[PDB]
Amino acid sequence: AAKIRRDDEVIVLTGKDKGKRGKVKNVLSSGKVIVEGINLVKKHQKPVPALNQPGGIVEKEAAIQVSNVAIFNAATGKADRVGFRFEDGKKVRFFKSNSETI
Amino acid sequence: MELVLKDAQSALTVSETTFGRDFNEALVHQVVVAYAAGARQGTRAQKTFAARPQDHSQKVNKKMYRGALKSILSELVRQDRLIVVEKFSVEAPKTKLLAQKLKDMALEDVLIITGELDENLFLAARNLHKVDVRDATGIDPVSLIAFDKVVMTADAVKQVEEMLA
RNA sequence: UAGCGGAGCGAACGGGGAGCAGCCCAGAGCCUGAAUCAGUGUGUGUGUUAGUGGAAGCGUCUGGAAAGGCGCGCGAUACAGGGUGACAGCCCCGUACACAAAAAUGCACAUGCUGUGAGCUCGAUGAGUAGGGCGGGACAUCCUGUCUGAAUAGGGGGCCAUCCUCCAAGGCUAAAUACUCCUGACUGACCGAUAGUGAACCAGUACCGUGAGGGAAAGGCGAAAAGAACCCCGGCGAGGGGAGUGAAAAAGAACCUGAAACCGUGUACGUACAAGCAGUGGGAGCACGCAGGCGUGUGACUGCGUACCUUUUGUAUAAUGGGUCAGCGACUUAUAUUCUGUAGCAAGGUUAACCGAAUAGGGGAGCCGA
Repeated sequence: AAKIRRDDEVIVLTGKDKGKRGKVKNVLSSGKVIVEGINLVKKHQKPVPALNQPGGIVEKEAAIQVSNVAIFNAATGKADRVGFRFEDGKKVRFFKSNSETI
Repeated sequence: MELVLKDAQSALTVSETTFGRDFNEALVHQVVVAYAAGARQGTRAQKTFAARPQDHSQKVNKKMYRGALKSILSELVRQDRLIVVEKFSVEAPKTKLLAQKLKDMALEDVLIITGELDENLFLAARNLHKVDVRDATGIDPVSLIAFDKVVMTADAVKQVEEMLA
């Protein structure tokens, strides 16, 4: 009932990267999702002797609100909304707006 | 006092004391203020004084309440805020049908009162913020003033007069 | 109100409503075990304790970011509400609505079993009791520790009756009613961190007291830690300057906004021969800002000038109070009563409880007036 899973191609609806597409790396329990190549941040990670001897400025991906992304149809080329039906005993996701089963 | 309808363009004569009475601003001000004060829940307290829960309800004499209804109801006729139709109903409880049925009549903010409330009409108007639906028995002075226009069915006006005068 | 008492206390009858239910025993037979009530399964319904589906939006402008503006569409039995980088009916969670339970369990029935007896008939109809005596208690009245003692359809009430009404000396009894530690939902002309619970925060804590007990202060970076890599000064410090992150670092964790008292640095003017509530009227000069004077700041010199508050007849050639700033801090609510204003109806006015999901209407019991 999440409408988004770990492995899914999504398009950012709003934010610094509006319109960009990427693959969801993982979804956080706080209602946010990490998407490859989206919302890059520059963390100044200070070196620690035990691990990561090199320091430097490191670019990492920041979580994005789940409401800021939508499943990318890739057929119409635009964001889409997900509905839930009960198919063959397992309720799966389908694309509203032509109601196609993923 | 006869008003010309819209669809049938016929007339319905009513006592002038109902739809043709003078506007008692002091009386209406009292009754309208009374209704607003009656609805508030005055529950509060502190703990230099401290408040206690209180009842804001006021008494309105049975005859005095009707008198206020006559003045506002009559003012609607003089202000041409009262539209009377013989029939007003929708086939199905769909708000979309109600929207189309209203734009044709050129009504945006309207109070629709009927003699016998229809289930489809009530459900259809529930999601329209600017549209309210009442029954002839359930009319209210505050509602009659708030809405720009007031649609009444032929049955309703007959019932209202006997309930008022 | 009747009454009791001054101050105050305060019925009953009766009427209108809420809710209604009265039963068995005081003993036998017939008849059967038949209604009914309890225990107990068993079926169904209907909840409760998890959940499932759930409609409809794009373009462009500004911007760090669009939900905003503009434009053009759509859903609505769903425009409750919350979240999302600013304010979303159509992004997300929901909502209207429609469904859902292996198991436990509430509540109505249906039915199984158990225990229980209904129907009719006839009788009975509460004894150391009613009452009375004594001694006390409690206020002639009431209570009883003690002793005595009836009639029993006749007995018990209302100088005497009248007349009416009732049946003690056995027990059981639902509904309408009171309250809220606790749980849920909703609501607020309620507060918004000195407020609101003492406690928005690891608060009945820290702390105080032997103890019972008393009892605080303390919320906020940002949309996201992206919480400052690296360099420099320094003590391998503190702290800072760069750099970098970010829309913003004067958002840097001592983190939204950042007032006043209070403390400084800088600039302008005045001030080291001038006496006191420090201002006010006139006013030169200087500095700066604007066709020659005006403006702003300063104020040499000069006229006038017994701080304020409270007490007191009074401000006192008196006494009292205030270190300063900021925040808090006093005619509230209910009931009764009286007057004025105003509005309704009018010799009539108006209902209370309650019914009614219903502010309508009903309700005229009563109240005041004529």
